[PDB]
Amino acid sequence: GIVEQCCTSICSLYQLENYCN
Amino acid sequence: FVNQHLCGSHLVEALYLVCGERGFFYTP
Amino acid sequence: QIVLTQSPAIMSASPGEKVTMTCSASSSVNYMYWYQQKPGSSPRLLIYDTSNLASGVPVRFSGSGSGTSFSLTISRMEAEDAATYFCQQWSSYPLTFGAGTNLELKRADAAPTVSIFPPSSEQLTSGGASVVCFLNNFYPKDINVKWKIDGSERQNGVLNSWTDQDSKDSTYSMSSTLTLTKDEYERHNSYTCEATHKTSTSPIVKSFNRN
Amino acid sequence: QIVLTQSPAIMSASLGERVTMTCTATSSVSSSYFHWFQQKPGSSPKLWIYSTSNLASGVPTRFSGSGSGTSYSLTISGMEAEDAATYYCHQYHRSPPTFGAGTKLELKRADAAPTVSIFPPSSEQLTSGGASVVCFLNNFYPKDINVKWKIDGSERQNGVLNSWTDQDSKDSTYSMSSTLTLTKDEYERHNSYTCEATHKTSTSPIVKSFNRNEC
Amino acid sequence: EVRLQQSGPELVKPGASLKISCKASGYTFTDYNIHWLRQSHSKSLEWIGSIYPYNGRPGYNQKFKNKTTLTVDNSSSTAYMELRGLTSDDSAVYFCARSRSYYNGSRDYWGQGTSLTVSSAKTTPPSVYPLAPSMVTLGCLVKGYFPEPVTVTWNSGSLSSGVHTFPAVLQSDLYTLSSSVTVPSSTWPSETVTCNVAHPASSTKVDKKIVPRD
Amino acid sequence: QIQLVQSGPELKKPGETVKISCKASGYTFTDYSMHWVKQAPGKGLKWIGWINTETGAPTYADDFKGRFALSLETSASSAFLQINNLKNEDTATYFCASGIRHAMDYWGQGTSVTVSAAKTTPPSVYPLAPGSAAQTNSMVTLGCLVKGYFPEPVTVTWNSGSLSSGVHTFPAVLQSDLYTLSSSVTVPSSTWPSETVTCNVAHPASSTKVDKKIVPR
Repeated sequence: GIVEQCCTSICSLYQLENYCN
Repeated sequence: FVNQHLCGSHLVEALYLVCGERGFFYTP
Repeated sequence: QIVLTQSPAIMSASPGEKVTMTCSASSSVNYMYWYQQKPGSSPRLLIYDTSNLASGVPVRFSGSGSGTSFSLTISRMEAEDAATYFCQQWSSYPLTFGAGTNLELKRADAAPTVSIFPPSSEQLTSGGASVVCFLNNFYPKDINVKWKIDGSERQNGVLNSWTDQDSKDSTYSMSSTLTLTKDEYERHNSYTCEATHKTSTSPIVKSFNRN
Repeated sequence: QIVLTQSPAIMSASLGERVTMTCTATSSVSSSYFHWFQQKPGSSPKLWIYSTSNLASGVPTRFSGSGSGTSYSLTISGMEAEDAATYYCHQYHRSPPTFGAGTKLELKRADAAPTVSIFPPSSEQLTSGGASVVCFLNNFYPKDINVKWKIDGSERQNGVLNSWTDQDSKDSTYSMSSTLTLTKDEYERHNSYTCEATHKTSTSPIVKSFNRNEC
Repeated sequence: EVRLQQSGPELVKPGASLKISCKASGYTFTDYNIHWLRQSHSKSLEWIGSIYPYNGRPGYNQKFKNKTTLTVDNSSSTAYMELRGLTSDDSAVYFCARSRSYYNGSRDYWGQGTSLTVSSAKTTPPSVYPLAPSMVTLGCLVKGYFPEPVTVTWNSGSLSSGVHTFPAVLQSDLYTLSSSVTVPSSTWPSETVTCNVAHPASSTKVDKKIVPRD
Repeated sequence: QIQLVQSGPELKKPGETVKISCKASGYTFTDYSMHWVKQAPGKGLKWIGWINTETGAPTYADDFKGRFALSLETSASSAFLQINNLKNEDTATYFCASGIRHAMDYWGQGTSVTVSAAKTTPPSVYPLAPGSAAQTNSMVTLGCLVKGYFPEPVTVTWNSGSLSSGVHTFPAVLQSDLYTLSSSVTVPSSTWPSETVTCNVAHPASSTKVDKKIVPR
């Protein structure tokens, strides 16, 4: 809501793999 | 998703594609 | 896995009231969607990501909610807003939808026009006999039909088919068809079509005898 | 990956004039990911205009951004002295973010002729084993200038080092020094060393020379 | 303008297979996901799965993972969904949906719908039976026909006000519906009132005049 | 308040490795990302990469993949840029940019590294005077050449700062792993060589402070 990261900037494929469980 | 701004539910769409059946977390 | 329980399933409102629906989830949901579907049309997006309004939709629609409870609110009810409204979560996969909230427009109560019809001779010669009982133009949609054969009630062979709310008088119509064979139809004499409605404490009865 | 082509790379304007620069991309760019940065010599770049037309907290209202798709522009209503800097356009889309070539905004003034001064290498440097010929070009406008080093009539290009100064805060003039560094052996093989300066202020190039045949 | 075009209505037999297309236009087909949905009864929406047209990687729901295959065509900018082992429980209307636009996107896009019907029945013409007992309400019985739908008119369309054609019902692997009409008592039986039904699947155009009984 | 402080200037040799820092303050460092932009000497701006402060996963541009790494420190709320096998083309100013509301908002300082044959050498100062038979006008121009010093900078004053006007100190130019700077002064003919004119150069890196007197001929 008050904070976002991959929305302001652009996350690559490797940065999305770091959000996985 | 190739170099795009993932805002809101768009973040959930890509994390389901990248992580696949492994699950993910984004909030908080 | 998340179960979306919409409440109420059916609700009425006159063109001018303030409509408020609710969609609850089994677990915590971050982003919630809202769709509007009319019979014969694709669902139109109304609210995406819990509170963001879509394009083309009038500003009278508003979405709210957080965590496990959500809601869709219409400021001023309009005539074109009569449809079914669904809720859909996009927080966790797989994507799940709600049960749906059918929104009908409110009008004055009306008594159903009960009309029973004996099976035609062209159908009897073919080897069957179906008794059709019409219930045209009534309000609300809640109604009951009981088939009584020679005083005894029967439930097997009864087929019901309701129509959508009319676009002009906003009245409902339902047809109850009791399908019997020629032998079973000729074994009795009195056939009664009972109709129980809220508009009258006495059920409207229409009968006929094969004299 | 999309290339931001700023035009003009260098431009001058007097006080009160309407300055307008342009930034052009190779593909379509959304207005939410186009910005403008103002950088002054000796300072970090600052966000001047974000989201095409929104001014930052601190920018004067004389600045205004516009544009859509592939063409954008930054416009200054009344040019002021503090608006002299370099302006970059920024993007954010299908590829790592790209920056513009930059538009160096300078203050406009009357043209001035450079004060040419050639200097022979000092005797203290010759004893050390080197010989550098320094030629000064002080106070001229615009910054565009040409320097030709002629040794015994023949021009030489190797060993020339040029250094321009920023636009002055008082007279708004430029200054540059051209130094031709040679060794003691190469310097003693010739006699006349001329520093030719071609400028817009005169069709005849200003020449300053010296000869080792003296006393 | 982003438009998603699907295939026409499909009627197949149980146990067979079928593939459904979804043509896209008005946007970069490779960038946005393509979701597939199933509309069974008028008040249910089940998410089948998604697919990324860039590399063709799909994501299936565990309920439909066994009997659904999502393919894609980058050249024709078309998404496809093939269903195997179709039963009567799979007879529904299927939709293909595109996600909303990025950042400033406040509009998604849904297809026009693909009506799927799994039934082993054959084409059967409808059997018409007249229904007769201030305002006298009549009727017209349409029983035993396949497949859907069927249009019903009264007096070739001149009797339009006060009619109620009811939805069909699955009666013994066949469809059956009724249509009512309310005309003044001075019109019937003083004038001719005829119900006209038309089954285009069997080229059946049968008219039945309503006469009083004894 | 929002403030980004970078590490001091760095001095490295070709092939070495430098690691600069960028400390954030006035906001939640882990909630907003951090970017890095390089600026060649007097050239344009070039993007390097950015770090996911919520996680730590970094990315880099095509021209910076390999020899460029990006780390963090949640305890100190700072980011780090490390360059491996420094080349002569790596001599530039490296900026760290934040990203609270928009991409690369609120920058900070800027660390400039110099990749060259490090050798703290004192500056060689040579006086510049007109020739013995040079023409004498109303204003005579004197100079003072500073050649072969490393690293930056050098402070040049004329007559202990009393000569302020007519001074034009040009920026240094790095060539052959050494800096070279020149300065000129314009004085009336009635003041030189009648009055002594000296150029005072200072190189605090080598603790060198010279006073060169401009003698005619």
